[PDB]
Amino acid sequence: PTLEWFLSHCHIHKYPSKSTLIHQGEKAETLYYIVKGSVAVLIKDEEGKEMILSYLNQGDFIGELGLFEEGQERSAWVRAKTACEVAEISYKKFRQLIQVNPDILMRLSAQMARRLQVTSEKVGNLAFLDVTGRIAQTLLNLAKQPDAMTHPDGMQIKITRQEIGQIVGCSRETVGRILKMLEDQNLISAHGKTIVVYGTR
DNA sequence: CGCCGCGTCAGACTCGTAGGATTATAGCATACGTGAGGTGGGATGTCAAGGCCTTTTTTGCCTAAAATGTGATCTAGATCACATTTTA
Ligand SMILES: Nc1ncnc2c1ncn2[C@@H]1O[C@@H]2COP(=O)(O)O[C@H]2[C@H]1O
Repeated sequence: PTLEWFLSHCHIHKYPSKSTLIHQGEKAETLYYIVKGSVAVLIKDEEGKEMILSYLNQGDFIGELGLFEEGQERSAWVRAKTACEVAEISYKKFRQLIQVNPDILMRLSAQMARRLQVTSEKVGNLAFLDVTGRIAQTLLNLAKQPDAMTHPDGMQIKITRQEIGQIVGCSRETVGRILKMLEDQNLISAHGKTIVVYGTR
C-alpha cells in the first residue's frame, strides 16, 4: 503493498552526510520520510552543549508533531548520520491522505508509540541509575541495531567517546575512565573508535 | 284562418382617464329624556418591611496523619591545558 500508493505521489530528494535536515524554530509545513539511510536526533541548549536524543534507520517517519497543530516550531535538531535519501510532502496533502485512507497514521501511530515508550525508558534510565548503569544499558541498546556489526563473540560497533557521551550526557574522558573500568572487569574490548562487545547472543 | 299592432328582448372581450351635484321649504312654546359631566367607595392592584423551612455561605471541628522543618555529614559528578592518536 500500500506504501506504493503513498510514495508514488511524493516529492523525492537526496541529501549528503552531516547536512542540517530540520531547523529548530522553523514553521510546521512539511513531513519527511527516510527512504534510504539513517539519521540522528539531538537538541541544543542556552550553553550550546549538544545532547543526542535518538537515532533512527530506514522505515521510520520524521516530522510528525507539527502535522496537526497549525504553526508549530521544531522541538529538536535532526542531522544526517550518513549520506541519505528522503521523500517529502506537505500537510494539506496529508488531510487528503487521512480522509481517504487512515492506515498511514496507524503506521505513524505505532512507530510513535515505540518512540514515546523508549522515551519513557529514556527519562527513567536518565533519572535513577548511576553513570555506569545508563551507559551500560544504552550500550546494550545500540548493540541491537542493524547498524551494529557481527562479531564471533558478540557484536562490534564504531563510535567515539564524545557521541556516546552525548547520549548519556557526560564528558568524553570520564566515559574513557568507565570504559577502562569495563575493560578491567573483562566485559568489553575497544581500540579507539571500534568497540567490541561480549555477552550478546 | 291569417293578418296586423303592439310589445319584449340581445347587441364581443381585457386594460386605462377624470372628480362630481342640487332647490327650498315659518315659527315659537312645552315638556320630557339622554348625553357628557361629577363623585364617593369597594375593590383591586402595588410597594415596603416582617415570620415559616431548605439551601447556601460561612465556618466549627475532628482526628488521621502525612507532611514541613533541624542542620552537619558525606558523595559521586565535574574541570583543563598538555600529548598524542585515531579516522575519512
Ligand atoms: N523525543 C523525541 N524523539 C525523537 N525525535 C524527536 C523528539 N523530539 C523531537 N524530535 C524530532 O525533531 C523534529 C522537530 O520537528 P517535528 O516535531 O516536526 O519532528 C521532530 C522529530 O523528528
